[PDB]
Amino acid sequence: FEPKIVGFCCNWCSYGGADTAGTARMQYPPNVRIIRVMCSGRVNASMILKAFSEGADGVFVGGCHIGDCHYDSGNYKWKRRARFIEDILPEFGIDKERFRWEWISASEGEKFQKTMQEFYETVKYLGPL
Amino acid sequence: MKYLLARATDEEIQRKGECGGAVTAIFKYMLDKEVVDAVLTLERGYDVYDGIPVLLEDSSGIESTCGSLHCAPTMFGDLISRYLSDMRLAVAVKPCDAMAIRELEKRHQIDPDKVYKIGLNCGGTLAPVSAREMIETFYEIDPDDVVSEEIDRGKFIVELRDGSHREISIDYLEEEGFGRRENCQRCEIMVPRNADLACGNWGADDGWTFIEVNTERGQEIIEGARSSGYIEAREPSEKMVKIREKIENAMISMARKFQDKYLDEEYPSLDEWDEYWKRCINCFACRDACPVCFCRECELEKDYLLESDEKAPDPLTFQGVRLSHMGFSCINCGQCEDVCPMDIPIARIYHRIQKKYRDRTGFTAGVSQELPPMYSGEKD
Amino acid sequence: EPKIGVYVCHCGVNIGGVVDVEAVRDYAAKLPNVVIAKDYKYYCSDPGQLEIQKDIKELGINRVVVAACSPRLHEPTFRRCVEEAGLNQFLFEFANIREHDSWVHMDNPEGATEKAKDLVRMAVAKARLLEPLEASKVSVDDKALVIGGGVAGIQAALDLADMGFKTYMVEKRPSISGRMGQLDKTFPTLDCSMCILAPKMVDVGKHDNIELITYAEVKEVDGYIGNFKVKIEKKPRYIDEELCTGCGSCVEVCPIEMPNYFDEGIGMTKAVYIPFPQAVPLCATIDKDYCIECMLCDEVCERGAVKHDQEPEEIEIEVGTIIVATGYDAYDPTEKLEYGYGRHTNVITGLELERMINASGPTDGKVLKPSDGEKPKRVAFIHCVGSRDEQIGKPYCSRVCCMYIMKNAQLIKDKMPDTEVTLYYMDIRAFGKGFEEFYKRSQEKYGIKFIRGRPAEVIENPDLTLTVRSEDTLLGKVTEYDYDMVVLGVGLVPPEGAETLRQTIGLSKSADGFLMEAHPKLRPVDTLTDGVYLAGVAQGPKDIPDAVAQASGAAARAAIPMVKGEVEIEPIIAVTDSDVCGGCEVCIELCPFGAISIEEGHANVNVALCKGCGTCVAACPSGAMDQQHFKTEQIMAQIEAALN
Amino acid sequence: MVKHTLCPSCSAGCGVNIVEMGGAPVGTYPYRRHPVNEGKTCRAGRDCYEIPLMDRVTSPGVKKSGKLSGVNWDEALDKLTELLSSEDISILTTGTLTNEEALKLREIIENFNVKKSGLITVFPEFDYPEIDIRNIRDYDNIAVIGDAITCAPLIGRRIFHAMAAGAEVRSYDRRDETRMAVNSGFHITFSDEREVLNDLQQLPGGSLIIITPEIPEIIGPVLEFSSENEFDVLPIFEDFNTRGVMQHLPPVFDSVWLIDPGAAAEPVDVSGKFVLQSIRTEGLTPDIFLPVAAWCEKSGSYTSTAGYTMKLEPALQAPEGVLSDMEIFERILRA
Ligand SMILES: Cc1cc2nc3c(=O)[nH]c(=O)nc-3n(C[C@H](O)[C@H](O)[C@H](O)COP(=O)(O)OP(=O)(O)OC[C@H]3O[C@@H](n4cnc5c(N)ncnc54)[C@H](O)[C@@H]3O)c2cc1C
Ligand SMILES: Cc1cc2nc3c(=O)[nH]c(=O)nc-3n(C[C@H](O)[C@H](O)[C@H](O)COP(=O)(O)OP(=O)(O)OC[C@H]3O[C@@H](n4cnc5c(N)ncnc54)[C@H](O)[C@@H]3O)c2cc1C
Ligand code: SF4
Ligand code: SF4
Ligand code: SF4
Ligand code: SF4
Ligand code: SF4
Ligand code: SF4
Ligand code: SF4
Ligand code: SF4
Ligand code: SF4
Ligand code: SF4
Ligand code: SF4
Ligand code: FES
Repeated sequence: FEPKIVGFCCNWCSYGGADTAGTARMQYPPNVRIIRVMCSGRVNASMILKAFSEGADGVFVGGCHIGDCHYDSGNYKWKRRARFIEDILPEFGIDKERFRWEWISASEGEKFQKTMQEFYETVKYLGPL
Repeated sequence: MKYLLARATDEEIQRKGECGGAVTAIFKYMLDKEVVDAVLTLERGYDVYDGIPVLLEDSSGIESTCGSLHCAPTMFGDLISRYLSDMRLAVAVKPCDAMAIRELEKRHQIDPDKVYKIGLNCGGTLAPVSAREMIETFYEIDPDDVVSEEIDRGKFIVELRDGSHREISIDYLEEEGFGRRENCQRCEIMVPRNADLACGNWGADDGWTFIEVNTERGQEIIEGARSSGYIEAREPSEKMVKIREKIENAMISMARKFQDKYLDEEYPSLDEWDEYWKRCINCFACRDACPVCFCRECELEKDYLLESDEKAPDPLTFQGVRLSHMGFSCINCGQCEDVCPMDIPIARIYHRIQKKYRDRTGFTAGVSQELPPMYSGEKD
Repeated sequence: EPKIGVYVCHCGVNIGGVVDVEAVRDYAAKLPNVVIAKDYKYYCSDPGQLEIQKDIKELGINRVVVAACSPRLHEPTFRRCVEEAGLNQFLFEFANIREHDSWVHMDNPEGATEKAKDLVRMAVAKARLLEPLEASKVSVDDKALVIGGGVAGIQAALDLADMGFKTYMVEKRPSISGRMGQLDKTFPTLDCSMCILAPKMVDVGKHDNIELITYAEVKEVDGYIGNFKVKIEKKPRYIDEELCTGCGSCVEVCPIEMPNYFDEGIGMTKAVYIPFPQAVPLCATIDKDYCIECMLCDEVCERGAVKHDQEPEEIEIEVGTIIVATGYDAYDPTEKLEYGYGRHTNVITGLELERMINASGPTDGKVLKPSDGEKPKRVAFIHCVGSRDEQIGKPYCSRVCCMYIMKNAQLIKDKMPDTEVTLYYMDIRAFGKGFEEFYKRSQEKYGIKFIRGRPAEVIENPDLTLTVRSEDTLLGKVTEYDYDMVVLGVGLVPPEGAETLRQTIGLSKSADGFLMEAHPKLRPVDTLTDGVYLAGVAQGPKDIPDAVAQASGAAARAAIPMVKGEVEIEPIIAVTDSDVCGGCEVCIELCPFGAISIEEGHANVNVALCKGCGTCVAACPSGAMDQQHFKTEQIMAQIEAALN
Repeated sequence: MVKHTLCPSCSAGCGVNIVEMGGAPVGTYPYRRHPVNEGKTCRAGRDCYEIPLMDRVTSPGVKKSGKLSGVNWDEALDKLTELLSSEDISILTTGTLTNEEALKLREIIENFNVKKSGLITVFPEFDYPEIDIRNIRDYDNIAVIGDAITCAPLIGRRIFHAMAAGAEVRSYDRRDETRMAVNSGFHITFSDEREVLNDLQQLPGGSLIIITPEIPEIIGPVLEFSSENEFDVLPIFEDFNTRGVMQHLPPVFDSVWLIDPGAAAEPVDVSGKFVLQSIRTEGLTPDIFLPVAAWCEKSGSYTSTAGYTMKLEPALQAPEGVLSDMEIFERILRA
């Protein structure tokens, strides 16, 4: 079983973190597909619900660490939305382990690689949605 | 004056009034003295089970709007926001009506300056057809003979055309699948303190309305209505003001028990929810009836969300999206569940989600004057 | 109708080694709207850019997708390539198949190729819905406004005027100087303060590039960076500023006595007054709360400069940048009922002592007991009055009270060698340059006594001597010492009218009640409101050199936009559909840059202020707000392509 | 402002309140007191308030050269009387008149001698029982032919109630992915009506057959089978007052007078003159147009598929220049 994982990564840190992981040649499972946004404040529940309804077994969102946002507050709004989404998701049979949101800096290639490995293992253990 | 006991000075109004006719007298004063331009109230149709909204521009024949209609689970906020937005107005509101109007006012859909809220105590409402079936099954009478209805010592009680009263324990009826609406059993708010005035009978004698003045605007209403002699007032005993507090506390405790029942113990399982969501016909009646869903164009009808085929929508892109949009502002008014052609218990899930959000953040939908913390511009 | 050209880069063997580029190109060829799908070894080179340009020119391509490396590495390169080809730079999309696919899945060539196909599909899905966008240019006016005429405001105005920018300085008081003009000497050098300040005030007063508007307040501010329209209300002096010479004849003949604001409540003047001899402008002012219209000033004035019929004036200015340098007020310790300020006669604040010690102050430089006007034989100083105290909601340090307490103690000892001075402190914050040596010299040279302990109470005796009940925490014992005078080390608070100005400009305040900077570390003088900068104590308590450094920095930051003369805004900004906007306004407070306002019941995004984050777009329920180049439809298409 | 009325979008007798402001319909409000639906409506029921304003024509018209041109009421009435009295006319109506209007039109037909008359419907004349839909839940066995949920959602609601209370529901259709097919207990996709009849052979007496107009060919046989085997038949007609009109007129060309105040007529074949008596004329180019008052602008009664009759007062004022069908009929008779 190969899970289908959709990722949202902010342009400034979390996309940079994945790029840093790539430059260092750190290997993680090929399952994730990354969509680029300017800020994690661009992500809302509609995107996550669409990803889950279109067949995603897990959904990852990666933003800047709290205080590091390139737009100074976007990740705060995203964090609020993410907590509410964690409330909403189990009501429709989606284990909240399938929804992973993390703060990754542009230099944390190892953090990105480990997060991807653990998320892939978790989703694989959970099985098809 | 926090508390008063008021009643109309017109004999017709007090006779026809449920509780001394104070509310009708306030409306008549407000229209006569031009405080407001109109009054939005209910009015029975061809029977006590048929309460239709009416917008009165003058007080002539206002006594036809007197009395309480427990079988009218109406919402006024949606009507005030869709069509009556640029009118100075006075409206009779149950606590759910006031909650809807507050959620719409913090979203600038209703102007708080232009709307006067004479809220009513509410212990629950009933669906009319269900109420008639209940009266046929348990009271063993023809429903057309019922002239009035009230809930009290735990009892739905019916006045009759003959003139007698028939009483049945509401606990029995609600355990037999009847009685107040399920959202009304979970209702945590009984006095409308999110209104200008709060009128009830929980601390009043016969022929008087117990009024709690919540705002300075309510004080102006009461002063103007007494000075011109539309309403006569006296002050509750403070032995009465305590009986009312105890009754309200007991009601709120029972509401919490029913929340723990319907939202935890009798909450449908995931399989039962799948069975329910299979039924949805994508008619959007729940969205249309919801007072908090006011948008001119709805996102649920966009090409990337809307269900194209003539089949049940994916519960995520319909229900989860509406939840992410407004579930922190759900007032548990039950309109969505009321209008659903498929008999889906929408309000249960929406109220459960709102309760989780409130427990985490402490935001009370329809009570707090501020927007939810979700829309906070601080970095809290 | 979209006509997409896809270009897969080998990157030598970096991508092609793991990812089968030929198969990816073949797959891209079949995708709808894809007209051509090629592949070249190094698309980041003149040959590859020429190939892309040639297909744009020959095959009539309106959308370009490059499958390669990071947008963060080479997006500007390919945007420039396509724009030189004549295609809008925002009709180009990038797929990352090297850092995200080929360098991280070297063990799974099949998985890498499938992932590359998925990513190219997502890129094409986004490209199908792209639109052409043009960057906007916003003109920046080269005139500046400085609010506040203190040392920080004076420094900022002089720096901006010396850089060639026409400047307007607005000061609410009749004269410029601020609090620094009220001090006698400055720590840690005990230098004459007015004598260093006065030359700068005179320079400001006759600078050709400075328009000084004293006794005026900023009534309204509209617009944005480079385009500020400011309405200023010049209060009536009742004296002709052009004709008055400041001789002071009118002051001598005035029969009314009025308090002097410059003496902080211990000195008096007349209803017609000049705040101090070194005032700029040297002009008289009449206060009509005390004038009786006797007209003596009229018949004594030799220049006919008295105008009892004057009216408030309205000034409209257009500026590009605003520097707020409004300073501070001294804390009012009347609420600290235990210390008895306002009740006990011989309890005074530090600023009153500054005015008393000043040789041109009301007492002519003599420190006298307010009760009997005699020199105090024993003086106590109390630290942290109004600061570091949660009983009054002031949990911050005012940062200057320790040093000015020690300075005033040293000045008292210099004036009166035999006087005994004691300081009651919690911590001695002598952190600045030469401050620790100042601290030591307070003891070694002048013999000032230091008691570590926050006094519990100050009690007035029948003879008006003051007993300070306090623990000596280092002796570990309660002490009750008597003093002829007690001075309170009052802290710094935002001035009166700070909130009105803050709402007028639209700024945000920090927890301590002062104005908030854009970034605490790297942007100390900037604000999230573009074109507005903070200088001096307006941003928070500090001493004169810190305020001067901040004022010069604010001048530099303000000059940068005015030097440029224009600002370029990338068109990834948010846009509102007025047909769908319900006017709910829940998006307004989510913009950290204040780019969203409400006009005619609909939300409007200011093009010049939007940074393109997309938070408001994600917050809008109905979808009336959308971000260019990151529209909801485009992201949904990318999600669908990624999963299907 | 808020006035009771009946939803005209299908045969189910759902009630709705129309909100009126300034003399025009502006929205809808739940009609909770109505026993058919209890304030529940499908999307069609919540958009009905726009029917009186959608492409409304309020002036009698006549076919001048090429295009329709306005004339007065007397001229159009007289020139319709011409065709009625002299040459020939076939009078066709949809289930959109009131019962009283249906009776008046039946009087017109016999007097002026119309050989061809009736109601446009695929159902036959049957001894349809009165079946209050509230009682649908009581039936032990229910068979459904067609997509009952999609045709009338608020009767599919009662089918769901019946399934909840243990009733065994079977659905028959030519399609395999439909709401009724999806949700019913057992579904059979058939290509021969014989299979449907053989499956109905096992239905006990008193069972309920709910038949929609989706398959017109099997209506005739099934009704026959329901008469032999003692079943209760619930038809789902096409128009809101099909059952009420059926009483006064039988289920029905050269020259047609088509009366459809509801604009619910699927296009029919006309060879000669075309006299249209409707509310909007967008679809065709009638020889003469007779604008009438809408469903909700009339006094009269309507019967739903189940048989629930509902007397109604005008919820809206008819636009100036139009007449109720009965006024036109009385003018035709008396003129
Ligand atoms: C459904 C319902 C439940 C109530 N439950 C309680 C309760 O548990 N405890 C309590 O103390 N009081 C309750 N009340 C209020 C009670 O009837 C008071 O005696 C009365 O409101 C006091 O004002 P009055 O009698 O002078 O008003 P009246 O002169 O009788 O005027 C009442 C006005 O309320 C309007 N109105 C607004 N919404 C409704 C509605 N949904 N149904 C009917 N009329 C409506 C009427 O049209 C009328 O204009 C309830 C009222 C309603 C409508
Ligand atoms: C008792 C005492 C002793 C001190 N001793 C020393 C010392 O020895 N050495 C040292 O380095 N520092 C000392 N300081 C600190 C020093 O005073 C400050 O660092 C400095 O004065 C800050 O200058 P500023 O221009 O930021 O503010 P301010 O000096 O307060 O000037 C602000 C100016 O803005 C004006 N203004 C305010 N609001 C408005 C408005 N709405 N519109 C227009 N104008 C407005 C004010 O009237 C004033 O002209 C001392 C402070 C105190 C209280
Ligand atoms: S939800 Fe609450 S306020 Fe509304 S009718 Fe029910 S009990 Fe009354
Ligand atoms: S979701 Fe349902 S219960 Fe909640 S406010 Fe909307 S209609 Fe009322
Ligand atoms: S579902 Fe969302 S967009 Fe639609 S009306 Fe409700 S809040 Fe508005
Ligand atoms: S009202 Fe019921 S059937 Fe209609 S869309 Fe909402 S949940 Fe679905
Ligand atoms: S575009 Fe990127 S992957 Fe291709 S050759 Fe240039 S640097 Fe290498
Ligand atoms: S007119 Fe006023 S300011 Fe002038 S001398 Fe008289 S009191 Fe003083
Ligand atoms: S008003 Fe005249 S007298 Fe007074 S200070 Fe000015 S110049 Fe001198
Ligand atoms: S600087 Fe010294 S006296 Fe002033 S608040 Fe800080 S610790 Fe207290
Ligand atoms: S853009 Fe959206 S959130 Fe902002 S005011 Fe308009 S409708 Fe409300
Ligand atoms: S996209 Fe971001 S920066 Fe632009 S207006 Fe919206 S919140 Fe402000
Ligand atoms: S089921 Fe039929 S009658 Fe009822 S609301 Fe829907 S379309 Fe109208
Ligand atoms: S920029 Fe990455 S979270 Fe705001």
